[PDB]
Amino acid sequence: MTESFAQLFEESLKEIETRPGSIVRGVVVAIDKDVVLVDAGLKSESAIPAEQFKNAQGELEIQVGDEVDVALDAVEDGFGETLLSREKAKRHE
Amino acid sequence: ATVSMRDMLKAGVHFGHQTRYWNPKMKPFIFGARNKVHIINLEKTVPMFNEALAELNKIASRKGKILFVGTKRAASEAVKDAALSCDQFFVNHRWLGGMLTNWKTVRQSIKRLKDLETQSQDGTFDKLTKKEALMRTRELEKLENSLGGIKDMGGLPDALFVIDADHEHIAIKEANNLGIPVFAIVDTNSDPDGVDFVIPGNDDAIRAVTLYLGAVAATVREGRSQ
Amino acid sequence: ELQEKLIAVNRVSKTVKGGRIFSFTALTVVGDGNGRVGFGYGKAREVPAAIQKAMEKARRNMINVALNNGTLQHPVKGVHTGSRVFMQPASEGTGIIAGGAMRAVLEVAGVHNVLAKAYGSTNPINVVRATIDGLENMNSPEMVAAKRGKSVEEIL
RNA sequence: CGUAAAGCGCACGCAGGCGGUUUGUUAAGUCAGAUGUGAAAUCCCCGGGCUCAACCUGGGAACUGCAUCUGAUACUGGCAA
RNA sequence: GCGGCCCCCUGGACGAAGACUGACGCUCAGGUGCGAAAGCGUGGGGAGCAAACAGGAUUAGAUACCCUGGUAGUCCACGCCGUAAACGAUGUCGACUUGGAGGUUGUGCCCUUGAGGCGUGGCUUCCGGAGCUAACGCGUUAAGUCGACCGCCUGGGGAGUAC
RNA sequence: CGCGGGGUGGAGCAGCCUGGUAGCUCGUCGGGCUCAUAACCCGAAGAUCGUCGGUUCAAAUCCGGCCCCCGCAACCA
Ligand SMILES: [Mg+2]
Ligand SMILES: [Mg+2]
Ligand SMILES: [Mg+2]
Ligand SMILES: [Mg+2]
Ligand SMILES: [Mg+2]
Ligand SMILES: [Mg+2]
Ligand SMILES: [Mg+2]
Ligand SMILES: [Mg+2]
Ligand SMILES: [Mg+2]
Ligand SMILES: [Mg+2]
Ligand SMILES: [Mg+2]
Ligand SMILES: [Mg+2]
Ligand SMILES: [Mg+2]
Ligand SMILES: [Mg+2]
Ligand SMILES: [Mg+2]
Ligand SMILES: [Mg+2]
Ligand SMILES: [Mg+2]
Ligand SMILES: [Mg+2]
Ligand SMILES: [Mg+2]
Ligand SMILES: [Mg+2]
Ligand SMILES: [Mg+2]
Ligand SMILES: [Mg+2]
Ligand SMILES: [Mg+2]
Ligand SMILES: [Mg+2]
Ligand SMILES: [Mg+2]
Repeated sequence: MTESFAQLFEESLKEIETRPGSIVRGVVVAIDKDVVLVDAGLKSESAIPAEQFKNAQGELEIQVGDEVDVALDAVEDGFGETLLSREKAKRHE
Repeated sequence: ATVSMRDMLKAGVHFGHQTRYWNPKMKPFIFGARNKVHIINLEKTVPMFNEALAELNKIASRKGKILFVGTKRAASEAVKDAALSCDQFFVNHRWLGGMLTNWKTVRQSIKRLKDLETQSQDGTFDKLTKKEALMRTRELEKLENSLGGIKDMGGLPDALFVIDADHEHIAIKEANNLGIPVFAIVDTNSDPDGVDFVIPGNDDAIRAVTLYLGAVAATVREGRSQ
Repeated sequence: ELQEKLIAVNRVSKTVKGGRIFSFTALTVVGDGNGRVGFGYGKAREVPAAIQKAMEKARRNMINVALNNGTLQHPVKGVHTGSRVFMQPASEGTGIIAGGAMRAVLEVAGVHNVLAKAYGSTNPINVVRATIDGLENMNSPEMVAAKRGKSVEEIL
């Protein structure tokens, strides 16, 4: 069954949006003291600083496995790191 | 074992780096470009991935020693855990330039690690003013982090499986100098000239590396179990 | 069984703050006399350490040469930096006719009969590099027939 | 022939050198064969004679050239399109 | 080499689309022309600047650097000169050989949604691969792979001097 | 004292001749393997080449002695 990579890839591009500035729902893969790994469906899971998850009271409001809204800033910062800025996504809110 | 194109696309293998940072050698494996991003061709990946698995299966069936290499913060934990699942060897922190070509020096460091750990464990002494003992334990800890994955390697490995060939170019160069075959996940920005078995795919995503590593560890255990 | 020859030893200097620091270099070539020949450089403070370091380096870094009954397959030209080397096969009993640096490498490799000439700089280090490079870049009737997709006699 | 000696300060341009592609013809270059000649000695090969060798000597090859004749038409030249 | 603005006369280059000629081409000894600055000749002009020169200083000395003046010259017209580190220290012409970031000047297409995106020509700056190089470096504007033609080199000094 | 040959990790053999590099086999300790022992694998340990010297930039090799070993040696009532 030669389901073309061309066919399969057109479908994938229709699912996710790759424009810089789109808010993408991402899964919390791990929560470190300073960074939270958030997958989105791009080249790499983004290490988002925990400082962005701290409320005005300083608490980390997130657990592992939650979907988090992250603003897609850049897919490739020259190092294969997908820069995700959830703090900018709160502007829409 | 066997991985599917659907699974690899799900894993995100097809993504590559920006177009400007590419290596023109990679051109055969590049499907095209979208949004200034190179898209690796998975039709080239799958037969190459299976073709590499066959040779790894063969080596494992000949009691071959496999060295898993990847020191990216992304893949450091995955390579260690995946390598341990199949009773093989790994390097998950900075590759020491000359681990293979200067093995005679690394072996002496292994001897020091073994002797040092014997004292702090078998010798149990630590009755050394409590400051010389403590600093000696620090040295034990330092060597353990550096050489834990190969401390019992004994000799030169029979093959290297490396994540991010461009990042770990040094290890690939030592192997070529010593004739050791290299299996490498090669991103669009990497150089495939030094790799005997090229597996073209994304090398920065934990999902993709886990896909690669799970399959390799599964094939190695099958080759050993035979 | 490996045969080794010292080609040249040289004294170098470093001119440290206190004065000149003298160290020695070696040039050695090892070979099996049957188509395998390597060369090592070797550098040390004393001549014996230098020659020993060179021989060990020369035992590895050894390459294989498609000899033909102690003679070259065909004329070859080898150039490293400023040394250009020409070697052509000769009939049995001619001897090895070549300059000193080329003499050693051809003897040790097993070329019994060769006519050779060195053009350009005759610096021993580069002459040896150039002759080894030329010998490696010399193909044989079987490998050329395999490459060209034919048989030997079809090539003759 | 960037820095070691060595690219005219730059341009136009006569003589000269070189010439995309296709067909026909020619046969100048080129190629093949034959013929004449290329003195003898000398050099080279196989021999012979001085007791050996130097030396002498028989036959051959060579003298890489030139001219004429007869053929070939790939390439180069001429002519025609 | 060319730098305010305007007019007049005039040379080249590039692009798009189409038509036309039908090898009409490349290089070029000698030859001819152009050729910074200084300089020369005739005649003008002369604000500033400034070799020479005058003076004041500095200095062991100061025929210099520094200061105050200042002639030729620098400017115009017409002739001559014909040389520069006249340099990319790289002759002209053609073909071929991975990439990236730009600048400048055309042109085609897509949603111009709003200076966007995607192609395709010319010239140009930087980085760098193979390759080359003695090394430094050059690297599609080559010093890479080649082809045609031309100029020049042959140890340093004597000497780009003598005749 | 005769002549010849040999001596090399604890044992058995290459290495010697041509001067530059110590290898092969058993044993021993440990680990993997095996349910276990054993066999097997990964390692690791163990000679200064009998010793004394000489030569040489440099010796297991080349030179000599001593020390043994092995073999031969015409002569026991
Ligand atoms: Mg010379
Ligand atoms: Mg100079
Ligand atoms: Mg010069
Ligand atoms: Mg010029
Ligand atoms: Mg011209
Ligand atoms: Mg023609
Ligand atoms: Mg003509
Ligand atoms: Mg003719
Ligand atoms: Mg004659
Ligand atoms: Mg006779
Ligand atoms: Mg005769
Ligand atoms: Mg013709
Ligand atoms: Mg013709
Ligand atoms: Mg001229
Ligand atoms: Mg003037
Ligand atoms: Mg005047
Ligand atoms: Mg006047
Ligand atoms: Mg003044
Ligand atoms: Mg000049
Ligand atoms: Mg100029
Ligand atoms: Mg310049
Ligand atoms: Mg010049
Ligand atoms: Mg460059
Ligand atoms: Mg003159
Ligand atoms: Mg002059």
